[PDB]
Amino acid sequence: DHHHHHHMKVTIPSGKRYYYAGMGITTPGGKVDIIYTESGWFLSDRAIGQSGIVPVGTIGQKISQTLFPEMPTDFKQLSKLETGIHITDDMRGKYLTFAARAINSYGRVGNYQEADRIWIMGLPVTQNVRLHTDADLALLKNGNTTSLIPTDNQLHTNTEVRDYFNDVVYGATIPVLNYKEPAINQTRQLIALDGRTMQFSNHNFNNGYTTSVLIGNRQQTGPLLTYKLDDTLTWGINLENDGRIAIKTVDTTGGQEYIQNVKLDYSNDNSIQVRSAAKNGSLGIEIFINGQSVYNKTVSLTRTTHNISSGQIIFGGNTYINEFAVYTESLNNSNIQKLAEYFRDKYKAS
Ligand SMILES: [Ca+2]
Ligand code: NA
Ligand code: NA
Ligand code: NA
Repeated sequence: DHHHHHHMKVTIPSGKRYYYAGMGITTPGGKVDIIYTESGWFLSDRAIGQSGIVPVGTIGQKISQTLFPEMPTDFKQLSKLETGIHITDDMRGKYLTFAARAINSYGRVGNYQEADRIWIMGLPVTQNVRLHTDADLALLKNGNTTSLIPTDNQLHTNTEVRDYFNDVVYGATIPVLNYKEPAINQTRQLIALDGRTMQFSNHNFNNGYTTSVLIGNRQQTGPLLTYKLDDTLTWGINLENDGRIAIKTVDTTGGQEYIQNVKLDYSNDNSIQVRSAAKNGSLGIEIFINGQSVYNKTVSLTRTTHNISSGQIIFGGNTYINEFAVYTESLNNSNIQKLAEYFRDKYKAS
């Protein structure tokens, strides 16, 4: 007396490990290769059950304490068909999966076998994205093999971090940590530059730009975000330990002032968004902290004329960055608020 195991290949040919909403994406269809099968598409809840816990993104596969949704109890059936799924806004921050199960001669239903899972990015505004990095998707890299970052609250420099919008691997050394956050009873990741920088070149600051950043709930200091407008003119945001924010303009051919009435509470996460565009030969800059617009000033380009057509965006400091996006648009108020709401609720279960 013995038992045979029979095989199924369950895939999404050409499918990716993540997609954005708001971009007109429809996934490729699923495929099952084999007595009978039942297949379909499933979408996770926003609370992973036993007070459910919030799901967090990955493009890797299960050292790590991250909790991932379990099939089938943490999922709802989206389709009984195999054809591809049109991504909708309601799917953001959830896992989408194609799965199939075998049924035997006696009607007995096996366990679901999944294709590679799809994380639907939380980012609610995709128009004009130039760079997008979610620290939760960073992986550990040893040689050419990647794996999940261990939940040890240590800065690892053997990492792989991308601009996920264009699917480009960053070459800079980017330390990342993974830790269990008690406020959410779930892990998350933070880019921890520790004084290093991430330097992005060829940015035309005459045109509309928005840089949106979510920083973590730890004390931080240093030059979180700097715009190197040209070879001699620089504008930057500097964090202090007390939570005050210093804005500095340096013209090596400026000034320094604190944002008025602003004290970041590092007990919480905080979002900082900067929108800018040139007008009348000066660069106008507006800063939103947690969705409120605290600072709205202009930087003179003539006081000798500064050509800001090929500047740099530089992240730095002793900071903890959970997510950032750079847009080649000065986003309107509605979109600034959509981003602020997303950043506030990224780790809220529901
Ligand atoms: Ca089987
Ligand atoms: Na994401
Ligand atoms: Na590691
Ligand atoms: Na729910």
